[PDB]
Amino acid sequence: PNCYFPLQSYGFRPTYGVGHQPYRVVVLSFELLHAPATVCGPKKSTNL
Amino acid sequence: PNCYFPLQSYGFRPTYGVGHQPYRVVVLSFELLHAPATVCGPKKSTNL
Repeated sequence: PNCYFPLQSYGFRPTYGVGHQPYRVVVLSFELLHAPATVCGPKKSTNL
Repeated sequence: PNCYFPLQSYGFRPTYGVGHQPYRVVVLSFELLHAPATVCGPKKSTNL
């Protein structure tokens, strides 16, 4: 008491309610500004 | 595998959490534009 270990555990078992199941979350962050883009969609490159 | 039915079930039993219970949802769509009014509120017709 008064001395708490800062981080608590996400204990996960195959039996929880929807509010407690281990949701696998990933985030994708892009930088859509003016600079050579190394990442692009699968669109084909037509002629010029 | 790799051959999935597009559609699955709302398996409903009397005992789930509130997050899974069979809620009955009905939505009402209105078109509030200048056109002959066919559906109106219960307001009475007063004299002219």
